[PDB]
Amino acid sequence: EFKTTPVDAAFVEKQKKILSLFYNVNEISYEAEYYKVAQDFNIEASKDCYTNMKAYENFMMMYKVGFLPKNLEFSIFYEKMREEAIALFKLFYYAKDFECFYKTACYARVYMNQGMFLYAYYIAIIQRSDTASFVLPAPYEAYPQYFVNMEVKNKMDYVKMMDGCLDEKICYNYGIIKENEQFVMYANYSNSLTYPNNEDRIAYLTEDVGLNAYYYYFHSHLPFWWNSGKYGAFKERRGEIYFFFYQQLLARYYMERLTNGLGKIPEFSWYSPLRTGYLPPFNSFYYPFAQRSNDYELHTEKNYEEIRFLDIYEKTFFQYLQQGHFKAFDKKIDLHSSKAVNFVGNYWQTNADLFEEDFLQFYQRSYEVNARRVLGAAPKPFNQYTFIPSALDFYQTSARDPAFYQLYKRIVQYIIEFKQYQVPYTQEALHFVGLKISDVKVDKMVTFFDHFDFDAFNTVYFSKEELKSSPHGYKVRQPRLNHKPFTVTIDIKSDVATNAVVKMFLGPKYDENGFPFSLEDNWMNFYELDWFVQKVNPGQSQITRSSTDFAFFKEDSLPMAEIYKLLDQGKIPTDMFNSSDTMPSRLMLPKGTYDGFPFQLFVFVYPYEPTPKESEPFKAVVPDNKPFGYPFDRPVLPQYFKQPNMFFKKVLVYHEGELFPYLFNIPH
Amino acid sequence: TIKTKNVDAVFVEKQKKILSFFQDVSQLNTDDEYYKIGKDYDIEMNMDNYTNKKAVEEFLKMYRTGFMPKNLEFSVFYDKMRDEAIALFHLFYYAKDFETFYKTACFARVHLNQGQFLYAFYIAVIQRSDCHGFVVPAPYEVYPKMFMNMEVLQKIYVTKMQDGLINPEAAAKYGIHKENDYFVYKANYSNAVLYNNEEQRLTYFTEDIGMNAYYYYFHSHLPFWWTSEKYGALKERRGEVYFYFYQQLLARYYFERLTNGLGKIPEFSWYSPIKTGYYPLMLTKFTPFAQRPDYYNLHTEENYERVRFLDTYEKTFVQFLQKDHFEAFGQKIDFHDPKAINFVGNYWQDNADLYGEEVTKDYQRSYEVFARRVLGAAPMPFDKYTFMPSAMDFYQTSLRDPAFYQLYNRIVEYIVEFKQYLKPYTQDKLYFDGVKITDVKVDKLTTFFENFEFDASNSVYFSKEEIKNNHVHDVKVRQPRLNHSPFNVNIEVDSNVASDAVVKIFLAPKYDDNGIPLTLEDNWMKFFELDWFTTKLTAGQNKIIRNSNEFVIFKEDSVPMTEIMKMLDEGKVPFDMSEEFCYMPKRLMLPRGTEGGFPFQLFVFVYPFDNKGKDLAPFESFVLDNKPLGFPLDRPVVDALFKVPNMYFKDIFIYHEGERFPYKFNIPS
Ligand SMILES: *[C@@H]1O[C@H](CO)[C@@H](O[C@@H]2O[C@H](CO)[C@@H](O[C@@H]3O[C@H](CO)[C@@H](O)[C@H](O[C@H]4O[C@H](CO)[C@@H](O)[C@H](O)[C@@H]4O[C@@H]4O[C@H](CO)[C@@H](O)[C@H](O)[C@@H]4O)[C@@H]3O)[C@H](O)[C@H]2NC(C)=O)[C@H](O)[C@H]1NC(C)=O
Ligand SMILES: *[C@@H]1O[C@H](CO)[C@@H](O[C@@H]2O[C@H](CO)[C@@H](O[C@@H]3O[C@H](CO[C@H]4O[C@H](CO)[C@@H](O)[C@H](O)[C@@H]4O)[C@@H](O)[C@H](O[C@@H]4O[C@H](CO)[C@@H](O)[C@H](O)[C@@H]4O)[C@@H]3O)[C@H](O)[C@H]2NC(C)=O)[C@H](O)[C@H]1NC(C)=O
Repeated sequence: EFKTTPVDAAFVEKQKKILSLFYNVNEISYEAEYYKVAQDFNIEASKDCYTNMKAYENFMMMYKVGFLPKNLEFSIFYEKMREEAIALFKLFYYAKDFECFYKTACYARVYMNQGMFLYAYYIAIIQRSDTASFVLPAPYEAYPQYFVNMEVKNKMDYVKMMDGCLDEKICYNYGIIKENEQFVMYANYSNSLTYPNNEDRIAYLTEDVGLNAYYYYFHSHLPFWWNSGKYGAFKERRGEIYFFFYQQLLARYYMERLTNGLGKIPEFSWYSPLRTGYLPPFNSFYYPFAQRSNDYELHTEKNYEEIRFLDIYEKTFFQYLQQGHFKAFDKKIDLHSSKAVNFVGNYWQTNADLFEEDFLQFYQRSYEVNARRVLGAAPKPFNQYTFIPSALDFYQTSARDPAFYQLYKRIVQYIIEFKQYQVPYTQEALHFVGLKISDVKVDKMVTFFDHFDFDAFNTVYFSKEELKSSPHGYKVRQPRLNHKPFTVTIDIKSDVATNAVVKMFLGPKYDENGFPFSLEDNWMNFYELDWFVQKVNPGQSQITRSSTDFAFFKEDSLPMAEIYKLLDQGKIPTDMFNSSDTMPSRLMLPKGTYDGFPFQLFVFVYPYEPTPKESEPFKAVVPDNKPFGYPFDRPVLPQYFKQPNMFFKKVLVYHEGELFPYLFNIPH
Repeated sequence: TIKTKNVDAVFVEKQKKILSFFQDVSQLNTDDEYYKIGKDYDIEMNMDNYTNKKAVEEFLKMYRTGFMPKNLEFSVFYDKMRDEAIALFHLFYYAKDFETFYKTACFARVHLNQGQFLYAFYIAVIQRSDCHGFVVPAPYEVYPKMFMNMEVLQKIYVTKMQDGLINPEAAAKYGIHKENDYFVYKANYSNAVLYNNEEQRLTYFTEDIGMNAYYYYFHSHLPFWWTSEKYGALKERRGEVYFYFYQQLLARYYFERLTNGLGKIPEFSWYSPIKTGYYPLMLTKFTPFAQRPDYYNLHTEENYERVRFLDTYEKTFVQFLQKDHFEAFGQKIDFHDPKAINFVGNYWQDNADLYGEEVTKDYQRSYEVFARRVLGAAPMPFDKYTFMPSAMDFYQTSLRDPAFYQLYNRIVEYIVEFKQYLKPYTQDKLYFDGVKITDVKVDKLTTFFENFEFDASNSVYFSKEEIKNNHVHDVKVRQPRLNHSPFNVNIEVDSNVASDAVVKIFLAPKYDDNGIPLTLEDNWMKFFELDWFTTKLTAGQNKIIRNSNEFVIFKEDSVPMTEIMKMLDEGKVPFDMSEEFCYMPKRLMLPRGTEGGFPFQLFVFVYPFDNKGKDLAPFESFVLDNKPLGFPLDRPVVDALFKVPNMYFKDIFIYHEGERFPYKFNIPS
């Protein structure tokens, strides 16, 4: 069903080598290539495999000491682990060419903590300019322990131990099936036993594998601990990107709330109990994931110190706001400019750019890191290498915890407070002389659930014999949200002839009241659907635009088994290649109602100014000097959003078939 | 050196049949005889094979509505689950004879939930009079999931999926060895990986597989939900047993505190947060156990109703105390009567005898059940069959939770309050005419850790082939457990007139935390009973010698069920598994010593064995005396009116040899 890209022979050889490191991630095949290359790899005598000598020797000092042991949980939020992951990434990134890169990777895949390897290896592939174009397995196929609820994981573990189904018919009743000599396990989203509250209404978005992958992808595309100088001109906009990402995400998430009768994201206080608990079905074969009960007191003895830190980190920000202008971190900052937006984002992410340095240093403490440690509820790590995990310890599980949206809602609000310093758009900056939208029409917008498979073979262990054949075929089936394709047609009257930018946004039409939202208090609640350039004709014309073409949404990842078959034909999937860090299509729309749920479609047309000729860290970076989210990057005066080149359309989002996903997983 | 006992081929056959139910407990060998029987067994048709018409019909009405399904976790603390468990218990218990019992169990094994089955089966075997003398294996061999952390379990799982080791020497680094055709896994206590409060000092005790198995035996010998009518004499003494069991357990535990420098069991309030959390490292095939963080507020919205219940339950008692004499539960109770201890204990356990009924009913809300739920910190059950387990939903795991000891300390203390209504014994009742203890001498008391293995095979799933060939016993867990060297006690007594006598041995602390000597007035409930016996006194001077391993209140380790098969081939069964099932393990007799020698005291009481007007032989071969349990420390004492010539307090010191720390035994080199 998917867009393909023709791909030559050199590429296929390289892509295959790359993907082969993601097979049976959790054990070592004594007969696989990677193993022999790892053994043949004298790390000692090959300084000249690397661009950077310092990076080489740095890693060696560390490696003579010792790294995180195999099998333990890896998380980039713990200091010593991060420093080790960064050293290994430096190695991957400074590899002279693809050969040295492969060897290093084989070496690491054999002698190192697998989680740490996967983390570093992912990022390296995305960042190395000679690997820029190659494809990666979806995060749920590489780390399926972070995307599988415990019940399913155990069902698989016991099937492996049994060497298959004793009796097909008991198995069937447990949602276990044979298909083409592969096992398929049906999976429910977790019940009130996992979210002991209203937030369980939404488990089908928060547990969704696309959504969690998406977040993992956004991190790997530009990690907080790294410099953004590789993207040149983009560096001046890093904080802008950080805001936009969370604002969009939270806007999307709030829409799911509204359709499930849920309202505003609750606000919290470090000095008070947090209402909404989280109980994850995940474990690290050592500790189960830390639970957070309902009405959990954040301010208990073990958190006194971290809360102190988080409290000033926030209040320092308030003091910025109060002072208008001030020196911070070298700079003299004036909150009336855009060198400001960037700073503000960088401030809140304590990323490398905030310090003007290449990598985060040992001792520069992160607000997000401690926010997450406090909200995560875990007892304090036992030592350097051993912590008790929580959902907030990983990019791939973060989106599962209600507290995650509460934490980012807090940051995003503080940025909105800053945005009140920004001067609002005027009639002249928004009006498109001689152009008018006369109508917008939209096809029926319909959501629904349907089944989706992935290979979870990575959390299953195989024998020496089986390993010789690199084995898979442990598939998880899950209902996932989705929508039917639709067309937006825009009608435009115009006087003369230029390229135009067409932008589409989705916003709520009413609050939980039933009361119309006014733009003043809604601009933050619009998420972008699309961006494209158009040749405008004199007079009357119609722009037709299908959802399947929307610039900010991707098709589903193919599993490796399918990737391998495409590669066999000279093909790869475009979206996994050209745009992995984009949200999946199926999640484009929030679950509707049979009824039809009322939202609004915002259609913007403005003149196109041919600019930037760049090299993109995200697909959110479109070749335009306008802000991200423009014209909804800042406070609005509602009376300038009546230009003829704007159209707000009421749309209703329908739903079809079963409303509850669990009815998709019932036996006979 | 295992105390043996000889048996006939009729026994061996029944015994092999009983034991068959404990093999591969989570699976069916559709080849085994138990299957053929089980599959086709018609219960309605066999109604005439049961002592109780209506228990069969009650069961069959229950069974047609449907029982708890397979695989889900069973716990007796939930209404619908209990009632199914009891319903099945009755069926087992009223089976005409062994044949009927056996066929019935076959059916239950094939068709019912396995924790439900096992729970009922276990009790049935202890309860059926025609099964007295039979052996059941160790609860840790039956429910190995309950007796081990996630870490070991995952290693075990990993090894089964790979069908062995990819790398012998990497396995060794993980504490995984192959000896013979067995996989041995070393295992640490949870503090080697988790130290979230001071209570983690005691995990060699609270995680001890023996201690936990002990509590499950205690529950199984007399379930709270069942009358004790079957034990005759014990009925008017049930409450006293309940108190005595906890009082003892808590004295023993408190001792482990002192040697680890931790002092008194902390008090709590239903209205305040509780300090010490518990972070279970145990896995349910369906879910993780619930965690209680430190400073958990007991009184949050979800508990408002449960706490109103606990509070009135407590206050009603404070009112009984204030009233002294009153009619409760259709009985006039008087608090100056020592026999009121029956009612007191029954009231706190909310057991069937409190109501004078066969089986407790749903609407008779239990205090312990609701304390366990409140302290368990779980979210509310999803439905009748689906709950989030905590250590306290199971007898096998309760001792792992510091909050367990705080709960029962709480209840014991309230009982101590009532004890204040009892008159302290005078000189006259305690004085042995013409008998005097002149000396007591003890051999060095030393503790040490030594490795212990058990069959963990039930935690693992085998293939159809492996189930056929019966290679189903190959997983052992190696774990250091506390132990002690054998030691003697010499009692030297003078008596002018020959006569029969009881000798009693008690262990106690010597100092509080401030290092002030224990007065008896305050500390009579911190005495732990080591031994009960009788001897013949003669005119003149006698020497009485008693070895620690003749101590009646303790037993040897169970042997693995595999070794029981070896022995049954010779016509033998290990004695301590048969009639000493539910005593504490000997190895845990003494608290872990210190290397300088920790100060305790030994109390030795000698009094006349007059006749045996009334003696316990029903549940416990315990008080062959008209004497209260823990006599003479069963009520408040007066230092001055207490000491007589036939008592001796001796200062004793508890040593430790070898490694102080269990984890030191699991280091690979
Ligand atoms: C129960 O609980 C206790 C306490 O937690 C556990 O005890 C710990 O056991 C550890 C071993 O699993 C032990 O770590 C070793 O310490 C020794 C002595 O210093 C080291 O020699 C070992 O280092 C090797 O492994 C490292 C990573 O795994 C490597 O970084 C390192 O390279 C090294 O390998 C060797 O060194 C050479 C490098 O030049 C290499 O070429 C060569 O081939 C070697 O392989 C471990 O660090 C802990 O110290 C110990 N803790 C304590 C306090 O004693 C126990 O394991 C738990 N038991 C069970 C069964 O779970
Ligand atoms: C994902 O989540 C969904 C929802 O929780 C879950 O669906 C549930 O599945 C169970 C079985 O898997 C299902 O119940 C089975 O239910 C059927 C239907 O029974 C109906 O008719 C009854 C009268 O005849 C009536 O009393 C019921 O209320 C119902 O309308 C029933 O035939 C089965 O009966 C039992 O079989 C078991 C075998 O284990 C025996 O223990 C027992 O003695 C009975 O003979 C059985 O109960 C249930 O209804 C579904 N829940 C809902 C809300 O629809 C999925 O299974 C789960 N899927 C996966 C893959 O995880």
